Amino acid sequence: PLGEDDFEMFYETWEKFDPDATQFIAYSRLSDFVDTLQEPLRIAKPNKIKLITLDLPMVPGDKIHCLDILFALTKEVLGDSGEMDALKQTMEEKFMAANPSKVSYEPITTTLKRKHEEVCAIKIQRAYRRHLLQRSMKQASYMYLTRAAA
Amino acid sequence: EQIAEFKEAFSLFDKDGDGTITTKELGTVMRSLGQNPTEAELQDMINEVDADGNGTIDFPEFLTMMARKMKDTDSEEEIREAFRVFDKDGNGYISAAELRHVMTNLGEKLTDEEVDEMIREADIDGDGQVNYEEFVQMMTA
Ligand SMILES: [Ca+2]
Ligand SMILES: [Ca+2]
Ligand SMILES: [Ca+2]
Ligand SMILES: [Ca+2]
Repeated sequence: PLGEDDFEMFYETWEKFDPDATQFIAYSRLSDFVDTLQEPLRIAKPNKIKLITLDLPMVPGDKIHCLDILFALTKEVLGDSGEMDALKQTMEEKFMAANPSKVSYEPITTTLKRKHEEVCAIKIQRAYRRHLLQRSMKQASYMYLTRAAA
Repeated sequence: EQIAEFKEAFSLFDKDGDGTITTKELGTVMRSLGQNPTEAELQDMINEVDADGNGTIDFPEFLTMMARKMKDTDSEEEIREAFRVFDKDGNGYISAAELRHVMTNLGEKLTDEEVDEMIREADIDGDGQVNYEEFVQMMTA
């Protein structure tokens, strides 16, 4: 049921989650945004996995641009037409010059990437910590073993 | 034992949610992450965890694979990927900054002193940087 009203409604509740008109949202805040959304564009409340799969790009730090969210929500409901891809590019230029605030043009991270990094990181911290316990344990027992022998 | 979290992982590689993982879905996820697999490579990957010759992978087979990796083998191939991820700029060395930045991420609040000891014991060469060889040695045994 895509319509004229939905687009004003997406741009409306943007002020609810961003009154300051930053055009960027903290990734953690995003999940609730899409939950409290218009019926066609809405994504069901358990939506962390979808957000991850969407790969919305995030600028430093953990800030996703207004448009990326928008087009990704539409091209979820709608097919990925060439015109949309072209349309967003034209819109991007309009938004940047329009924005009074100035920031770097490119963001180096996306949600999919971020999730792999968090996974890979846990694995390393988990391993590092376990390796440490073993060394301590080995050192304590050996010390006790030699001391007892003495 | 709790399988609560492994379902999230299965969902990531299932785009349509048909309860199975094809080559194409798996390849899609790899490419997005920064790696190009050959078409043949995707097939072999699928085969290893493919018990019933189906050619795709549902939660049983996926669960078995997770269980097999449950032991903390910490294989070099698994580690190699982590290095690739943390080496943000691709120069073959992990600078302190890169690793230090990883600590901020949620997995564990490694203290700055703990992170410094990680770098001290790993940087054999003595050039403020972890290469692949030092990183592997640090994480092996
Ligand atoms: Ca599937
Ligand atoms: Ca199968
Ligand atoms: Ca580097
Ligand atoms: Ca070095």
